[PDB]
Amino acid sequence: PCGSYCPSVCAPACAPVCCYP
Repeated sequence: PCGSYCPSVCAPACAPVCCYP
């Protein structure tokens, strides 16, 4: 999972499209 940078329901990339809307 991410910790802080992304929603880790999108895991396990923690991805710039799930992170930054």
